[PDB]
Amino acid sequence: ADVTITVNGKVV
Amino acid sequence: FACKTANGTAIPIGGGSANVYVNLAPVVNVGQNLVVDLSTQIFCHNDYPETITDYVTLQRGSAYGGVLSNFSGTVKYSGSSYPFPTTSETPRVVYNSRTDKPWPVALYLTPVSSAGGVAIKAGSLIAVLILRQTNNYNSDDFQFVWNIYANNDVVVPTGGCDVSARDVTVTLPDYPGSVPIPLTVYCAKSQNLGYYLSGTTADAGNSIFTNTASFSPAQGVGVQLTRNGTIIPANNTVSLGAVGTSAVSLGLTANYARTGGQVTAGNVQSIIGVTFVYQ
Repeated sequence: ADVTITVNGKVV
Repeated sequence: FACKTANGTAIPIGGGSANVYVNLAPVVNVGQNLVVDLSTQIFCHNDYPETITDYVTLQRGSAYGGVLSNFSGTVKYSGSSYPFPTTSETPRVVYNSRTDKPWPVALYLTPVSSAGGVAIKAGSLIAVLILRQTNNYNSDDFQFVWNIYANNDVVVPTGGCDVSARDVTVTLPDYPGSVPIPLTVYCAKSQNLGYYLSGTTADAGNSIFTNTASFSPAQGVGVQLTRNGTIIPANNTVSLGAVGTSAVSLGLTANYARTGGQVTAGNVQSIIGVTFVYQ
């Protein structure tokens, strides 16, 4: 791909 | 004829091929993209300018190397542009001074993709340039090779458009919070532009990206992108209308979405690709 989006998250 | 790079390192003239390390700042332009402007990287001077006048041309067979070997373009040499790989020798640059003057060379790339890019790592070859050196006083006529290496990690734009970032990292607030994704795009000239998302989906609808978090990961949740409140599924064209020299946000927002089952506490991660297309 042209861009790579790394999403980081958390479920508390 | 004697040359040095921007950092003052001397380029040994003649002998075998020379490994010349230089800095890149690749940008898209109208009808061609800049790979490297060597005029800020290589500077040259003459030590007997009163009696001797040095002539230097770019011999045919000067071409890209490494990952760029595949591409074609042009080379702007002394204000005029020529196809690259060079099919014939360029006209000469004159070196009549003891003052270091730059080497007026810029390597360009012909656009082939919409907004693609080629990763270029530090220490890797980018061009193989053949030079021919003569003078005004005797018959000395010698050719030598300048292997041009990159001194910094960059991504050469191979299209008409350029993305604000090639690797975006966003941090979602704790579940079930959302956050915009910082990402814009612009083109050298107006392009009817669109894009779509790709990656590993969790659902049949192809609208939720799988959670690939390794340490203490969450169950039952995935990542889902929206735009103006509208869910964007994978491999779905989002039209941006006409995109020009002004940066246009993709409008993407990151969210959480339940994948089914009990939602359990832990980390969440999703790598999502973005690919641009013409319309």
